[PDB]
Amino acid sequence: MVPISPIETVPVKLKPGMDGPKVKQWPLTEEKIKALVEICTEMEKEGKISKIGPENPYNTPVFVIKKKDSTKWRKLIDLRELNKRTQDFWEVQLGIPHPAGLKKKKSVTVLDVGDAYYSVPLDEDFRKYTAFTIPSINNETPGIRYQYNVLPMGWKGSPAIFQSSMTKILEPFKKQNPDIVIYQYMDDLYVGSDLEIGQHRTKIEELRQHLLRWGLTTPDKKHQKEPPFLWMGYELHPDKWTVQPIVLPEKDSWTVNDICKLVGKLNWASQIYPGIKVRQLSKLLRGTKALTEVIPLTEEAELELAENREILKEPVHGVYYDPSKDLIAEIQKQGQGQWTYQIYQEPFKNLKTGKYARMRGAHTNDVKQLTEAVQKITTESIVIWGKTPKFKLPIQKETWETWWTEYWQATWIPEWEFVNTPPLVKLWYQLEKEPIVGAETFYVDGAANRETKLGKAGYVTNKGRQKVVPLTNTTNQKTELQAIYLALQDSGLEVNIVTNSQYALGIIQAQPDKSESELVNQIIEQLIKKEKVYLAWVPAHKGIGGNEQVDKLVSA
Amino acid sequence: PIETVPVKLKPGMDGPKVKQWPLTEEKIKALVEICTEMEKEGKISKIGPENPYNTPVFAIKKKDSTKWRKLVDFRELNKRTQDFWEVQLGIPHPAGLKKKKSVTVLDVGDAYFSVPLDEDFRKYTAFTIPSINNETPGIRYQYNVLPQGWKGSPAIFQSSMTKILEPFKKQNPDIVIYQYMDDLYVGSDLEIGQHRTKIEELRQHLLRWGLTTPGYELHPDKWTVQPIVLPEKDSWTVNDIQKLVGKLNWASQIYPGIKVRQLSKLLRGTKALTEVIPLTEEAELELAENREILKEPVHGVYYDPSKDLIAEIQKQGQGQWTYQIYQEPFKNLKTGKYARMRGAHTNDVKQLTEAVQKITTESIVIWGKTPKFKLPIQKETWETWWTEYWQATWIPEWEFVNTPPLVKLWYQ
DNA sequence: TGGTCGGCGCCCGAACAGGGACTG
DNA sequence: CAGTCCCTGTTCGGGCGCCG
Ligand SMILES: Nc1ncnc2c1ncn2[C@H]1C[C@H](O)[C@@H](COP(=O)(O)OP(=O)(O)OP(=O)(O)O)O1
Ligand SMILES: OC[C@H]1O[C@@](CO)(O[C@H]2O[C@H](CO)[C@@H](O)[C@H](O)[C@H]2O)[C@@H](O)[C@@H]1O
Ligand SMILES: [Mg+2]
Ligand SMILES: [Mg+2]
Repeated sequence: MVPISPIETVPVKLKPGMDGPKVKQWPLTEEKIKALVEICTEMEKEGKISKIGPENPYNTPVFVIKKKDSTKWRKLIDLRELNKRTQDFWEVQLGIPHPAGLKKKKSVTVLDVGDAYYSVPLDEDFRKYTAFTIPSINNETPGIRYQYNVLPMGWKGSPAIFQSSMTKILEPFKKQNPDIVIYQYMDDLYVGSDLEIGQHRTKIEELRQHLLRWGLTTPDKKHQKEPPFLWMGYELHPDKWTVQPIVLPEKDSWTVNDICKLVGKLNWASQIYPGIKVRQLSKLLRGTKALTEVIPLTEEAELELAENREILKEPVHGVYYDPSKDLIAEIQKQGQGQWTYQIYQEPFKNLKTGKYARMRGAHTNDVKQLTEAVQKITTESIVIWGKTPKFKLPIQKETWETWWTEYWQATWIPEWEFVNTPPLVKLWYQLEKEPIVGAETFYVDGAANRETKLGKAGYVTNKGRQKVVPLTNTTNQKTELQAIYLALQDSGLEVNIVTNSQYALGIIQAQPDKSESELVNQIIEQLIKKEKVYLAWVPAHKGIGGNEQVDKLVSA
Repeated sequence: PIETVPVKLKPGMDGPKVKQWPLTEEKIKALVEICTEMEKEGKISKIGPENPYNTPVFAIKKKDSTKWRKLVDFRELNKRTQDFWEVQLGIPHPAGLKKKKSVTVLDVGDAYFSVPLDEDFRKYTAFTIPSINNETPGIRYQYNVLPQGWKGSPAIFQSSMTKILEPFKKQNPDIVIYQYMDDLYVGSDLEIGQHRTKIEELRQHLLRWGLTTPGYELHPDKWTVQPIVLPEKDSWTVNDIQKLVGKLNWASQIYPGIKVRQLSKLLRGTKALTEVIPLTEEAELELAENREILKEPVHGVYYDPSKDLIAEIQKQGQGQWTYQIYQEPFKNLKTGKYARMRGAHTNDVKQLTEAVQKITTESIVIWGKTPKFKLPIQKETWETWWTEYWQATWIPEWEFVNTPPLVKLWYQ
């Protein structure tokens, strides 16, 4: 037994009928070469790595990057070709812990495992496929060939195997210490108890002994006895938390890659900083070719970016979760399909914030978008806290009742109350349920020629009013909308409209207040100005009434 | 030390890989307790990430139960085992079960835990349990026995089952018994009290085999259909006739004998919608003949065992829902309406959920299949809430539709 | 130098599904 | 009765942010 075995390994087959990686090493600069040789030789003394005779016919590239905020270097074996041929795993990391989830604890310890990937044995049979060739200062000296005896960084099975192995080791300690909270994320462990600080450290060291038994070492250097703790990119204080400071690039001239970094930072910021808006900054990224290309900022993306920076000026913080008190989510409409929300328990003390900006559909209204935001908040809350917050919504109780009872789709919002913070969400117009007595009846139709893209839109009415309009570069659908727009333009404040267009009737019955199509927006504009609109549908080509007559006019 | 029937997936088909969805704290606590006991009893055991298959899990409370029931969404696995439980070990369907005055449903799922499961197959029953706020990574398990909600469980256990049954079948040769997944449907024509009593007898028979039985009572003869109906009006406006012609024209895709000619004649002009239009005798007779045809059945509508059932649901408002079950378009095997279900006038999703359950139950009783639902809801709205209202041990297949109603043909 | 892995989030655009209406 | 074209909506993989 030349190399010792420490903890339960995980069987790892190759994908069937496939063989180990072969690919030649990188032209590594000699400066990088120095760092690897010292560490790799050290591994062999521990037993992390073993030398192999050329009987091992596998070569896979290798490279190194400096550890951020450290002088140390990180040793990464590229395994893109080995991943491709290695069996698939099921990832056990189902998400990221959020500090707003955490309950208040009297004593908190954060400890980091050292060489965590290297402390977990790789599968014995699978070890052969690791093989890589070391480099020398010159090309004369060959360099030794090495096979990992433990998990190597850059494999695709490394995270899941480590997380599953780590959980198995922790589980006996957790069962003996039911009242300790251990947040396990990769090798970072967050330990919290209501034990007094002296007793808590006893458990912390006692836990350290337990991890030592399996070869997991927690250095003092990464030990965090004293607040504020640094954990998952947050700063943790006894009663509050915040994101570690975010630096926003100052560039005077913005490329495409610039805006991406900017945007992605602002999304990270919006989890605590209320009211972050990325709409206009993202408008700059639509339909662009080169990540390197330079792009100028519109006066919209500039104003946006201005108030976004000013929100960051003042420090903000979130609080922790009190299972005894209710969860409350409040939502505000920010305009142009932008919504922000705050989740809290004590008024003005936020657990976290967030935004819902997603534009869903070619035609929509605010009530649908509010419903989408409520669902996004509900699922996010269930992940973090396992329950649905009570909702405070800027929509009248009667507005919501009118929408959901009348809509043809099942729709629902969980327990909620009205908050009178403007801008309120409302339905801009309502279609009549029954035909309007004494209102002019417009029979509308339009047709268009598939080849020429030419068409007509027109109407006929019971009073004898008539119109036909020629149109160029159109479609049958567009002319059916146009006919309705014409009837709305040319009618009084109350009007009955009869169409045979299912397309148009479907758009308009869903009461949209915004549309991608300018023509629909204009139809909306008119619907809002009317006092009463009745839309009715008849089947085309059935010899019905006005519909037959207007059909002849537009067909011509 | 019982023989394990070997099982295989349909050829060319890999195992299920379906992400676990977020669970409420209440559900996770129930699952952790349920799985801890099942691990102790050897029904399930923990597994590593090397297994690449996962199936979603969650917990439900059956109607009035108050006691959590573990539930696995095996739809993906069942689709990849499909040939097995149809082409080989399946169960025949008692055409007479729908005719019985009373039918009770029992959860026999526990029995499946007795039998063990093919060692090669257990890799495919893997399920991950999530943690609140991702405190822990996912705790993965797999099944060592026959899992509840898998479609192989009632087939592998059918040999064991019928033996446990046959004594009670022989004491009551008139009682029809049907098995669909975790459920036993027990249909008698007896009076209420005698029926309930015979159910206790079949309970004890399950008890002396070591099976525990924690029931749903149906009345399939009460079940009726929802005919397409035409309004009765003292006077008809132009709009009313336009609505009627549109409904009749659509209906003619189902009943080819519908005629609109004489009713169309009433709308020859370009007329105001509210103008009252007297009916002619010819239209009155055409309308009369039409109402009669709609009372009749569609010609050549018969169930086909090979073809899938499809269920369509429409939200009619005011707590009313309409549904059609069919296999071919416009050849409807049943059409119905539901009213005043749980959640009426406050929760559409709870009501749609209840509707899906009731419709699936009828399909199980009538045809021994579950339909694929065309659900009038937005995918994200359904997925967010449906598990909250689910009280059944099976889960049908569904898809999401967005079609607004140009004609209220089914309700009126 | 340029280069690895898993997770989650956002916003994008392209590729694909499918339902009506109309063309022969 | 196919086969298109519109039009819509979904999915999926790309980039970035963040965590090991
Ligand atoms: N950039 C990366 N690429 C691949 N794997 C990584 C990367 N960063 C971190 N990991 C993995 C491998 C590590 O073993 C594990 C923990 O990260 P980390 O704590 O920073 O290093 P480490 O635990 O090995 O050394 P140390 O304990 O001294 O900080 O997560
Ligand atoms: O509701 C859509 C959701 O279905 C998933 C998640 O459970 O798939 C399950 O439900 C489908 C529709 O009935 C089945 O076809 C599928 O086999 C089953 O696993 C999702 O991946 C999908 O988004
Ligand atoms: Mg570490
Ligand atoms: Mg037309």
